[PDB]
Amino acid sequence: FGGSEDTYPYLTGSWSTKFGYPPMPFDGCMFGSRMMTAKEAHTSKQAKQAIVDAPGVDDDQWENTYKRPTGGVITVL
Amino acid sequence: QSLRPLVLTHGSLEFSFLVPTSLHFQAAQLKDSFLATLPQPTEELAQDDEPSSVVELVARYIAFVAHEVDEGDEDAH
Amino acid sequence: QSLRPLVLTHGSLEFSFLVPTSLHFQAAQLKDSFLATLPQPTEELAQDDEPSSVVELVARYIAFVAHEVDEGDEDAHPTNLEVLKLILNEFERAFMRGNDVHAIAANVAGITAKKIGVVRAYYAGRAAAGRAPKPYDSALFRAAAENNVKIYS
Amino acid sequence: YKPELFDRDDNAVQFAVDWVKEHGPRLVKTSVGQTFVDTKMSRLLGVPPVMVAGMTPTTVPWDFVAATMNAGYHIE
Ligand SMILES: Cc1cc2nc3c(=O)[nH]c(=O)nc-3n(C[C@H](O)[C@H](O)[C@H](O)COP(=O)(O)O)c2cc1C
Repeated sequence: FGGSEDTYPYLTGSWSTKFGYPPMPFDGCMFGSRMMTAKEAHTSKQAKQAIVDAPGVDDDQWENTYKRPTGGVITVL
Repeated sequence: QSLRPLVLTHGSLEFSFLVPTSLHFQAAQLKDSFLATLPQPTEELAQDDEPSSVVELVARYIAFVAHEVDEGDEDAH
Repeated sequence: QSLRPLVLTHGSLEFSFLVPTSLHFQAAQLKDSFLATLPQPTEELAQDDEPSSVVELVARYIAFVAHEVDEGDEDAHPTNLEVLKLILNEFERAFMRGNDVHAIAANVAGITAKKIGVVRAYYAGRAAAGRAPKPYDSALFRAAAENNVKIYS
Repeated sequence: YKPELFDRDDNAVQFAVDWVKEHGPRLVKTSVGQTFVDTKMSRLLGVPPVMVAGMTPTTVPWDFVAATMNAGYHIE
């Protein structure tokens, strides 16, 4: 998550209808990667820059991290 | 109006009885002290000079009671 | 004029009873041969498919008596129909408290089997004294006709 | 089961819950005119049901954490 627009659906219970199931509300939402570029975060300047500059990827090809430099993030051990 | 189930129970032979409601504890008493006159029951179906049939359970009881009639037990004759 | 203390005694559970002076040995007899129908008492407070509560001592007795009504024991049919009426009343009095036998069987020691044992002990003495269940509607269908709930089949 | 069709107590009727009814988001306002997206989370914690999760590098320093709680939000 990175906004209220995508958050909203789960915050509602509407996401779950797309999967042929009744509405399933969440009691809130959680933010991690998003806040990294907050000016009151210690994330270095050019770092925060390079963070934004990562072109995200949809839930579609998220698993592609395991094999490729998908978006701006890769997976590593 | 007046029916009271009295059972003569022993080992493997029983006899059922019909008693007036009124005279049911006099008949309970004679039955009670009479089932002590007999020796510990035998599941081998007989004892020497103790009951052998159901015809003997009643016969033994008839003489038991008739003895306590001629016995000097007053107020209960 | 007519009061006679009848006790249903067993292991660690008892039930007291009020009987007409007249019909007190018919009720003593059904009680007597009924306390032999049960297996040797258990001070461990339960046996498998034997009494589990005091609600089961009366239930087991209601079906015991109601069975000897429909059983071919003659000359003694009028008197058994009376022991029956008393146990039925004493049961709907204290145990069911007006409520149906099913929702009051739903609160006894769970074997998922003895909960059935009480519910049939009832409709055995219910029909052995010829009474047809009073047309109540459940809190469910009541609130269904009161359009709170929509019941499908 | 069976006994749920023949009961006389008023409490004897059950309603299967719709999580939308039970856990659906809501809005509410304070005696000083704040607005809170009402959820089990926000009502528990006592703040907006949006929360910054604890993250080693960035969520470690006492600034970002106390500054984010001063901004009225739940952070780890
Ligand atoms: C730099 C970084 C450090 C993290 N440290 C922790 C941690 O110490 N304990 C934990 O339970 N999750 C940790 N997480 C993951 C988050 O708690 C959270 O579950 C996740 O980041 C949310 O996914 P998102 O980044 O796509 O919003 C960390 C994530 C990042 C990017």
